[PDB]
Amino acid sequence: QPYWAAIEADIERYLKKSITIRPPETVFGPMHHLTFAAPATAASTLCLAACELVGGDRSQAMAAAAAIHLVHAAAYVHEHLPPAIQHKYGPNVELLTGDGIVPFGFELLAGSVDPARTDDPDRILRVIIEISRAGGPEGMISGLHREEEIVDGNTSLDFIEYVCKKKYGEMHACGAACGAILGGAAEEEIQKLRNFGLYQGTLRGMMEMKNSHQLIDENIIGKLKELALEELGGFHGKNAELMSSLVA
Amino acid sequence: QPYWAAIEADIERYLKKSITIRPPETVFGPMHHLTFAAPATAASTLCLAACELVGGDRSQAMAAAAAIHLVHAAAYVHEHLPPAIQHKYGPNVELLTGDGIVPFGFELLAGSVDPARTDDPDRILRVIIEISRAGGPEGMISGLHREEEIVDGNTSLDFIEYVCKKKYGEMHACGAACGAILGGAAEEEIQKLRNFGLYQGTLRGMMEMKNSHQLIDENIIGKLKELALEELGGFHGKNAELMSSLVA
Amino acid sequence: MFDFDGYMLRKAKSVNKALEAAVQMKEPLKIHESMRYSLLAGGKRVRPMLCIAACELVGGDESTAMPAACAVEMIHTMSLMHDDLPCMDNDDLRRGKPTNHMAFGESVAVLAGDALLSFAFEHVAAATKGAPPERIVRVLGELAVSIGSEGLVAGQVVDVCSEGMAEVGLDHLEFIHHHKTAALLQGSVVLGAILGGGKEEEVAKLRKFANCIGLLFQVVDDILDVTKSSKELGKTAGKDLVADKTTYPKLIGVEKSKEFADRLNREAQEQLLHFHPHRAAPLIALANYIAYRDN
Amino acid sequence: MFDFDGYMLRKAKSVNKALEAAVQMKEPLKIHESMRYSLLAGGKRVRPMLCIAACELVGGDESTAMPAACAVEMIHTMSLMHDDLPCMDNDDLRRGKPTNHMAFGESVAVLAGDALLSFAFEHVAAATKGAPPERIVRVLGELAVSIGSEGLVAGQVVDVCSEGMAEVGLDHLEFIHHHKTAALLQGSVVLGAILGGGKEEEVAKLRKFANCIGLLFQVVDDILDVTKKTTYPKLIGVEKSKEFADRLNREAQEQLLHFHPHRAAPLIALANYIAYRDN
Ligand SMILES: C=C(C)CCOP(=O)(O)OP(=O)(O)O
Ligand SMILES: CC(C)=CCSP(=O)(O)OP(=O)(O)O
Ligand SMILES: [Mg+2]
Ligand SMILES: [Mg+2]
Repeated sequence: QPYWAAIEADIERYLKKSITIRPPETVFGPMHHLTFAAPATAASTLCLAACELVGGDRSQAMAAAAAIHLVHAAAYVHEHLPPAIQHKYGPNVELLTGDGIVPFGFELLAGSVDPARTDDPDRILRVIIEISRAGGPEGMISGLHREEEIVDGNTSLDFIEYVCKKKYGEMHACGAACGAILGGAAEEEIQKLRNFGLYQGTLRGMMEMKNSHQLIDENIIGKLKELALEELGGFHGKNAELMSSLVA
Repeated sequence: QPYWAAIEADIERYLKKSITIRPPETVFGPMHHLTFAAPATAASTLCLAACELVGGDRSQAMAAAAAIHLVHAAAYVHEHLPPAIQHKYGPNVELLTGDGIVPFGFELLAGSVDPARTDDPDRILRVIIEISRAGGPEGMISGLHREEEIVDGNTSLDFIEYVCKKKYGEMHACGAACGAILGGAAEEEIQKLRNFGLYQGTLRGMMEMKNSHQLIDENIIGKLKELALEELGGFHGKNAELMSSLVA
Repeated sequence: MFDFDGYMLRKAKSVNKALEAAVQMKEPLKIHESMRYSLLAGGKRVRPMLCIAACELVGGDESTAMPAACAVEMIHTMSLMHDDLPCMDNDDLRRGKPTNHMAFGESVAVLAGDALLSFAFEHVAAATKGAPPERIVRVLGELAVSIGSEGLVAGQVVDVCSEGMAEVGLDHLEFIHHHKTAALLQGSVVLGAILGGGKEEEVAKLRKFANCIGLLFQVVDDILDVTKSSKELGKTAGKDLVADKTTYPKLIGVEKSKEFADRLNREAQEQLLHFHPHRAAPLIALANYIAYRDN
Repeated sequence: MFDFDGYMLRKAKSVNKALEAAVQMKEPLKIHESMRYSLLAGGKRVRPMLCIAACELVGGDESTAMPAACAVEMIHTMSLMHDDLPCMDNDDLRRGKPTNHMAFGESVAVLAGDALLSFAFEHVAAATKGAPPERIVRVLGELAVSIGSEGLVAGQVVDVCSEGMAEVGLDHLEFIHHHKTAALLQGSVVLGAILGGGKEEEVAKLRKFANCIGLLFQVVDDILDVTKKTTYPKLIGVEKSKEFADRLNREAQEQLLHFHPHRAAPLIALANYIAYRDN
């Protein structure tokens, strides 16, 4: 656990020295509170792990991991208006703050281009494309949208699994993929991590939905774990046996 | 347009020598009737025109053009499956015949391998892949399916135009691309005619949807013609003037 | 000793693993959902196993035959989806659950079915590995022929055109049995025999063999219908009585029909005396299961 | 003599043709249809024009700025989509038709607008050609800063949190106008100036120009309403506000003197139009 917890904390610290509450407090108060009230996401974590699994420096993926957390954060806020529970801020301030969170993710990335590293520009452009895609209409939004069609004890597992593949999967694959890219890995190893990511997040999403749909056949969590690990073969490093953690 | 009519007739004659009514009449009668009571499709002609426009001979894509027509005939028969009017055949026989037309199409292709032409096996395999896909769940069927969601004077032109891209487009793109393949064109050429076909077929589909939902902004016919030609440039030949006619 | 049970257990599992992998959920979600609803609902998977067994018999191995094994099962599944429709048998139960058109409506049922037919060819043509192109095209052609106007479909059409009269010809009936069920069993056996590299005479002998267990298959199915309940069969049963539809038990009772079954199974196994008894064991076990299955 | 009308028509037609191409129908059909419903509804297309014009002003050409011009239009669309929602202005109509949530449901409108925002970055980053990677990255970063917490959004949030107090100060009002309207005009002009290879001091001059017409627009709107809730006329009177208008206009055009008067014609025509508009 120390490894994963210390990755999450590095990401929190970084977001914290980046998102500083200040006048106009009416704007950064909500930007700060909504960003840290959103559950953390394994897609950010997976970003740093993959980066390190392929040889690169955690610091090479921090902005990407931060950015993925923010994109996830905004979608979460937008998901949870209507007033289901208790909000610190009104529906309008939250809608508008989600709209400000995603852009800040891209700002962080663009501002991280070290100009003494000949290779930054290209890798970062690529990552911006991957993160904007995973978060757009063909990825996550595709999933937030089909979610609407679910009916507690009526809709099938097959359907639920696909909502999980779009809502969470696409974002985990983007995370592992981006870590690979920031780390300088080869196309072959990016593809593998991307796939690994996809399953892991699909599975992670099936759990967030275990708590409602109790129909979840133990065989589905099994086919995913298995598809995940099949993916990590050919690859090695402790993260090659530590990556196989959230499939146990 | 003399040239097209001849292409039309050559396709018809081949079909005719291929689909012979033989005992059991109860099975081949309907197979023969439905196959020719189906409106002819420019997807089939496009196939030969594209083969000739790239350098091969018409005979090089007769089987594909024929298989293309059959795939569209079955979808047509399956599109009209209630007792809406007294059709010449009952609903079960028509549904079954449709199921028998599709495979016959793959039988023609298969049996059309000339072991004298070293490169046939591969060209034909790829044509079977392209044809089974355009006809599959992600092509024409996507179209037949969403067509159901239309409420004439309530659904947008954007929705109508996408059902037209899936229901007619995909098959036309397939025809054009299968002719390029059979005529040994190069990958750049194929993609171009493929795209040419998608626009052409969408626009054509807009003509058969004009006969009811007539609030078609004449600029939707406009952009399609225009996108079709912007596609044909870079190509030269008689058919390059003739294909161009198919749209302007 | 040959442990048939364990064997079918192992092949079934492999085929179900490949099937689920081949047909994934993707947009349009309903077409794909309805395809997976019927395809992974799980049946005996006799055809996929006939295909793999035939490939392994002539020396080939399972993974070159798997996409073809999947393809015949998809074609099989689409013929049930179409068969169950209101304009056909109008049945409400299949494979333990509501028929497709009851779960998704008529249209998605027709379409989901045609998509399977299409994907069967795309799947064999793009995923088969370990075989040369001329071979894969030959196989696709045999698949075509077995399922269309000279095959499955011909048997189906003639069958619905025979429910018109109570006046049942003795061999307007064999024509229906050889095309309705035997044709696709032969197709399964041949795709795998050819894929495994079987020589022509081996292919021809397997073809003749599939024709016997194929005629057998339909005979046993006609028996179970009038001797089993819907819950047991997983489908609406006994409707052969409430439909002027000629079956063997109707034409010669159940005892002469069972008698005819063993005669068919014995002839089946006689045909495999062609191969070494060791190579033959899976097919023989499969001939017996097709003959004594309780569902 | 520069025909501004025709000019505006040519650019709009170019932009609409590219937006149409960049945002197509595909599953999920409703998210995409909602995006098109609002994005291709047609408009003056002032922001994509400013982007393109700024790029041709410094010597670059249209095709290079097009994806960024498309991007700023998408962000402007998403801002309107959100503003029309029930938890905001709660409007029933916009730009000639039912609002997006009325036509597709609140949930689809929120998501479609989110889809627009992120696709803006995907599109500028993957489709821009004729520019080096660090240049494209600098631009994505500029787009970011202009739409977020120190831009468009901060303007909207401070505005919404001001609807409570019937009484308001002048520099609170100017803060809303600069972030609400000007920030995206500046971003538009800068993505283009930077994509066309503009030198840093040409960029700076275009930024000033963008802030002035931006501010100018609001100040004129406030004047029209009155000479036909806190506003300029109430804080400093109409005479002084009109004065202020002319001063902003004057400062905008001063920024453009650095450039070929021929390339600047549209931007000068535009500043003068925002300033003397009958409505
Ligand atoms: C008797 C015929 C012609 C078809 C039913 O086949 P099956 O009985 O093989 O059924 P499944 O196991 O696939 O469900
Ligand atoms: C052979 C084909 C295509 C379908 C099965 S014919 P059938 O209706 O006798 O079989 P079922 O009882 O419905 O299983
Ligand atoms: Mg039947
Ligand atoms: Mg039946």
